[PDB]
Amino acid sequence: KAPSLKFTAPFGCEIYTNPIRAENCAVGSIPLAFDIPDALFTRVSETPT
Amino acid sequence: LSAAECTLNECVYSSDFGGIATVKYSASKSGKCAVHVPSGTATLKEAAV
Repeated sequence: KAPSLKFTAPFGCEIYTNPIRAENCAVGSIPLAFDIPDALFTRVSETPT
Repeated sequence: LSAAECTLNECVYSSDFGGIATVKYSASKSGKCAVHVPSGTATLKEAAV
């Protein structure tokens, strides 16, 4: 029994059991898309300047 | 008036009255009178302030 994947995983993952899953593997990057409606854009003079 | 200065707070060339100009003046008498733009550059909302 060469040690578990809990202790040997690259990027510092955190292997768990009941769903087989890894946690918090610091690798890659998430892109994001924001479809923002036009109602949220407050005008200039309703904010300090 | 005497020594009046005009700055543009909001400026958006929208179809409605979408621009705010705050005229910083210094008046000899305190009384209402009429503002106007001679050109077709801007169309003012109110006739007097």
